[PDB]
Amino acid sequence: NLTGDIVIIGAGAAGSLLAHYLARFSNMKIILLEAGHSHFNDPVVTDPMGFFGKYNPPNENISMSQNPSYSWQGAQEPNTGAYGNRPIIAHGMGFGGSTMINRLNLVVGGRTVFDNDWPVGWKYDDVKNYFRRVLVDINPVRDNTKASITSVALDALRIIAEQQIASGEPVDFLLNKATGNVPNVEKTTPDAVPLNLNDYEGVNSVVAFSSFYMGVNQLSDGNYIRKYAGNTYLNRNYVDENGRGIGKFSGLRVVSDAVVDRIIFKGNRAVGVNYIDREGIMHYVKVNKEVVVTSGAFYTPTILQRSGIGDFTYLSSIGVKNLVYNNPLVGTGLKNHYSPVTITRVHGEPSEVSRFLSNMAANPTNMGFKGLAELGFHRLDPNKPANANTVTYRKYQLMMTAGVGIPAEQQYLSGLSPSSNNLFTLIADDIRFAPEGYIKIGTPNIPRDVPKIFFNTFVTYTPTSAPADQQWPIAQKTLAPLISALLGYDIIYQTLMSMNQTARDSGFQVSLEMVYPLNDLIYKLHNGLATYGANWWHYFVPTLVGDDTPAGREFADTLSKLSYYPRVGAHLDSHQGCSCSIGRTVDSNLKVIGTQNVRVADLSAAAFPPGGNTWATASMIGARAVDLILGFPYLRDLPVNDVPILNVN
Amino acid sequence: NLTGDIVIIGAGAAGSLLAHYLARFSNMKIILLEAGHSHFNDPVVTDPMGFFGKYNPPNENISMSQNPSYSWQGAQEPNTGAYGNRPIIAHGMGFGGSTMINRLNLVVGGRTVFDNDWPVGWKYDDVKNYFRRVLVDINPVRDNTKASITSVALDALRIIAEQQIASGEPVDFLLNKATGNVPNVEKTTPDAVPLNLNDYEGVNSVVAFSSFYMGVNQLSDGNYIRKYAGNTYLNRNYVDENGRGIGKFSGLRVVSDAVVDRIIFKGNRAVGVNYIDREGIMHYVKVNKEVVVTSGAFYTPTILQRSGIGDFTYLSSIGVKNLVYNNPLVGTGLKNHYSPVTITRVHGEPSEVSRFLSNMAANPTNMGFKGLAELGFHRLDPNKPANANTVTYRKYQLMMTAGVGIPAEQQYLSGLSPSSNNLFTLIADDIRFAPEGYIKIGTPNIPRDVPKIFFNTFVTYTPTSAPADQQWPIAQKTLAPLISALLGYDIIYQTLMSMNQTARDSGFQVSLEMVYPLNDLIYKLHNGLATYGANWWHYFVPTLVGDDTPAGREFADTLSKLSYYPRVGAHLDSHQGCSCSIGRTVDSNLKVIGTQNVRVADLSAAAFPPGGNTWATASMIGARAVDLILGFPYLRDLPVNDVPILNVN
Ligand SMILES: Cc1cc2nc3c(=O)[nH]c(=O)nc-3n(C[C@H](O)[C@H](O)[C@H](O)COP(=O)(O)OP(=O)(O)OC[C@H]3O[C@@H](n4cnc5c(N)ncnc54)[C@H](O)[C@@H]3O)c2cc1C
Ligand SMILES: Cc1cc2nc3c(=O)[nH]c(=O)nc-3n(C[C@H](O)[C@H](O)[C@H](O)COP(=O)(O)OP(=O)(O)OC[C@H]3O[C@@H](n4cnc5c(N)ncnc54)[C@H](O)[C@@H]3O)c2cc1C
Repeated sequence: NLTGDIVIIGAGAAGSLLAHYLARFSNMKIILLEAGHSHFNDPVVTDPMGFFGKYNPPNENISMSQNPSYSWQGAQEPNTGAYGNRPIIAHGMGFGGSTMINRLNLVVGGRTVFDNDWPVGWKYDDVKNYFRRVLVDINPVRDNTKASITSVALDALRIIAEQQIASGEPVDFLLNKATGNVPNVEKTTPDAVPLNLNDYEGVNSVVAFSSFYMGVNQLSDGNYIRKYAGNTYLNRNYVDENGRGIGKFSGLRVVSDAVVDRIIFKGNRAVGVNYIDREGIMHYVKVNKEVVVTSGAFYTPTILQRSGIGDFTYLSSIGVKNLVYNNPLVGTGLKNHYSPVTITRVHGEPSEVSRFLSNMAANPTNMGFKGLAELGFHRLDPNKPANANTVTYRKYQLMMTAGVGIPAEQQYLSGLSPSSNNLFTLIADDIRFAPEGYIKIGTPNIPRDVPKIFFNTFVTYTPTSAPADQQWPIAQKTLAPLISALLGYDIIYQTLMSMNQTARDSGFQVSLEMVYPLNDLIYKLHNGLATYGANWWHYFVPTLVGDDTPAGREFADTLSKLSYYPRVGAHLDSHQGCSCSIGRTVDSNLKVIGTQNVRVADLSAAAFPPGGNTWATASMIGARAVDLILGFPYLRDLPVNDVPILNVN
Repeated sequence: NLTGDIVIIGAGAAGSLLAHYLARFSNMKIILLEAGHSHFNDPVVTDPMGFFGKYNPPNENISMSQNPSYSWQGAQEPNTGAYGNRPIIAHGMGFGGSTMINRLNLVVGGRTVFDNDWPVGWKYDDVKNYFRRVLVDINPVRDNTKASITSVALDALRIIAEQQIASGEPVDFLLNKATGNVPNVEKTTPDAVPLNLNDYEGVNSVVAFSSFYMGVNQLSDGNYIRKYAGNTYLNRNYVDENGRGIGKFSGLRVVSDAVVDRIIFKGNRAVGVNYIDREGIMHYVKVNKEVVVTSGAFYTPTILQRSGIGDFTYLSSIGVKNLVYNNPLVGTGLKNHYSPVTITRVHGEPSEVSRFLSNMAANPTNMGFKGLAELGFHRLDPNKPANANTVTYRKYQLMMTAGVGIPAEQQYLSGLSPSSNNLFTLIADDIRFAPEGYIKIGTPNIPRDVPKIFFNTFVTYTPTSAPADQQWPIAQKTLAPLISALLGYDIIYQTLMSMNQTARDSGFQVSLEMVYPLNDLIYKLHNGLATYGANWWHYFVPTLVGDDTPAGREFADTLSKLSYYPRVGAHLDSHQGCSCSIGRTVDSNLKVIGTQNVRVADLSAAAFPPGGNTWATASMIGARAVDLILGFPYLRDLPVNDVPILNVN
């Protein structure tokens, strides 16, 4: 059988990177266990456009994140904040985990969230060199096609940014503390310099730009290949077809189609690991030094819980025999991001409209994204952190795509066809998403697609009999996600209306109408914000206001009608994390509290969600785990011209 | 490790009965492997009101079919016929399988379906004695509470059956051949005799009645207990706390929390089974004679496929190492039933509406069902079997319950609140549901909650360039589920229109109006049927009808709008079966075609779905399996006064 010093469970964004550099920088035997196998020869994965269904059979037309051959199908419990819906969120199953199946938008997350929401030792300056390593190993690219709509939008954001600065207000969504009075929006002059949202020093917290950075590389023939954690760190230059490491990496052994069951303990020391191989026969792996769990946000706590680490009372109740350490926090504090969708219609001469919307087609260097920004809090969000006026937090990720991004049922109901040549999509993604959830295993036997995953989003506040003033502080906290989602709509509404101006100024005979959610409803909202000011959101709870005006019943009704849209007209991001966070399940050194030699090194260990997509943070965490395990800053101090060399096969 | 003569996988509706009676009638070593455990001491299962959430924690308020601790979570692939939805369909996990978590409505299925849709040897007279055994072992009870609305609905149906008989027409939904000219509707006079839909000879194919039959028994203290496969056949009188048989049953061995991975073969002969226990350790069980799979419609074909039985090219493509027999049909032909919901509002004085709607509350003896019938084809359904006029087929199971049975998102859009005191639910369940789907494993390693389950329902027909005449027979077959669902609405509409009469005749000063779907639409539908006749469903494809009149575009429009309602205003049943049906994956003696000694004895073997709920048919199959294996009609001939004895613990 196999015996190792370090056993790593899960070859995701964290596991791949962790295994790679541990083998390089030590002479220990590194054993990496993965539930799936490599997909280096699969065009659905290695062609970036595979994400959009280029290679889908027309009879089984499903994305990788809908496909059990490519992923874990994590079906959550009924969402009490979304009509009982049960969304299915995926973890990639294969070399590289979810980076094997994601949309490849690589985003650091910015300085502020690490300086403020992570503990000492995990502040932005403690992690920035590792983020730099994660980026240069991928070496991501920018959009190869400039679209007129991008510049018109950027020019629209600039005008708004100037108004917000000129007004002198303390907090608003285009303000950026590190750039002062100069609107931090990329210019549209002919040879303008790009603004980099991943800038090394974290200056660009709030920033508007023309391009994200995509995880693809160009091959000699001009085609693009997916550049993910899988083929960057486990390609054939480093790991052969039998899974044995090569050369300086020969201590590494990578087991494919190996589904891990439990960590076996002696006292509070892990000494072995279970897994079922591709034939369905169970094997034992002996452990000499450490076990590192990197199985993703949904499934890392399930491994710990199946292993005897969690709420003893609960774990006993479903039949876990061998209990190890009692910590009720295992699996709690699950966070995510959330993207409510908006649709816009372009009016005007068909030829002028076709011109205005040109160059937006998805290709590998943009994956569909034509902008736009990382934005801050709306001035009227009552739930800002205390120091939001002295440091600039990230709140919204503003993305613009072509086409109609609402689900098919919403397309039917709204009358908005994906084949109209005059519609496009704006999304204000909440990346400081208030809701919190938890994960519990339902059975002790085997790893399952579906543990109990509780995650309630846009819940309602039920009024009590107490005086109103005693209720508002509780309601403000409960309604926190509805409030942020609706204000994101107002941000897009503002943007669209300046675009009406900057589009004419750029010579386009067009005008724009927000059509999803209803233009009529959004207008009323915008007006409501100006009429009722800081406390507009009280009308989510109409009975406690006692405004018996025709105008008051009407705004309360508008908020009611609008509360529908973030519930069904949205796409839950697949950015789940924090379910075993630092200070709750593991300590500052990623060691699982209560054990001698178990660590967690994936996104489940994260103290707080990064301000943006989550791939970069995941690989960053595994990267720091490399130096923590070796006891020297090998990875932090590695020069930036030293990268893994890509082998496509 | 263990050794047995017959190894049974899954203690479901079939597994429990098969294990019980095999132990009794033979001296063989019978080993029953079950993934879950007994819930004899869990009030959520053994108290029938637990199904409705009596013991649910208020913060995790979820039914058993939503709970991984009680069930497998079968999330299906996106439904191309329902806006991409992914409903999650459960199999119970524990002693009694799905009978442990279901709504307990015990229905045989009627004679016609077995006489016409099952193979030689499985005709009604071949199976009726086994059905009789299944019923007397449970001994279901009828509703303990007569409600006025039931009698009002029945008297309305009587009037409708009489019009249908009088008209001399060959096929309609209240006609029943075996009872001729006497309307087969239970009488509502004071001391009327009940109609039994499960009558032994199968006379009542189409029949209206006041009560279904529930799987509960009354205890001496007046409380009701759930009477399911688990505690009927595997309670402490028969199997001790260690899973070992008692007395005459000592050959039986029941292993709990045993998740089976594969069946091991030597040649085309099974010699073993592997399983994972609750500690996460794999065991091997030796097989001397036979292996019987009774793991449910979703998971029976997955065990075979993981074992090397199925489409070889595909099983290779996902990494199954050991192939055994090539049968591309394994897992194909999956069927289900489907229940679109209708909501009715009662108008009148609040006190008189309240009286009309009294006594409809769910209690253990009715589980909410207050009627009503098994109905036949609507006369304007073009997809009847050839002999639909010489034998009476079951097509709709018409059920009436209290409250508002549409999903929460639909309650909001329609304004139909579950707390309005004046709404009730009528359901015409398509129990000859046209759609056919299939199951394939996504990975070779382990049993999973979520294999690929493709099941597309209310798909659209896309017109080709061919002449209309060549397309209609295709369009007729494609649109079959939409056609039947809509006609189900009309059946309810007709009933409601007569109930307006019969409510006055019974002294209720109320009026009834169908409000979900919109009354206007159903009205327009009813007129459309009389106007365009047999070829009304052509207007699903308006461009092929070339009717550009206002009356024509309007009817085409009415149908487009109604197609929305069965897709989202409904509940997919958990009556899945036929995925390893007789004549395709197994032969008439339940043996897996291609093996020496493997059988399938659960609902996945079913040739065609029973005309009604599926528990009974499932146990019926397990029952013949007892006789088929032992080679004698032991069970067919056992006297009906010899029943299993109930032990509550
Ligand atoms: C559809 C989709 C779109 C996304 N879009 C983007 C994007 O555009 N940009 C971005 O920055 N991020 C995106 N992500 C998120 C990003 O990819 C993840 O956050 C990142 O992979 C998380 O890193 P991780 O190591 O913690 O998790 P994972 O990458 O998911 O690592 C999990 C690995 O562990 C394995 N594993 C799990 N359980 C077991 C077990 N019991 N035994 C053995 N192995 C196991 C899994 O097979 C998997 O390989 C998206 C993800 C998805 C699924
Ligand atoms: C929510 C719900 C409501 C329903 N309501 C009704 C109703 O009102 N009336 C009605 O007649 N029917 C209803 N049923 C459906 C009916 O109960 C099923 O069709 C019937 O029980 C089928 O039984 P079965 O033998 O085919 O398999 P099942 O009853 O489903 O049992 C299969 C068993 O095999 C086990 N198993 C699966 N895989 C493995 C493995 N790898 N290793 C070990 N064990 C395994 C499962 O745990 C399960 O215990 C309902 C079902 C559900 C879930």
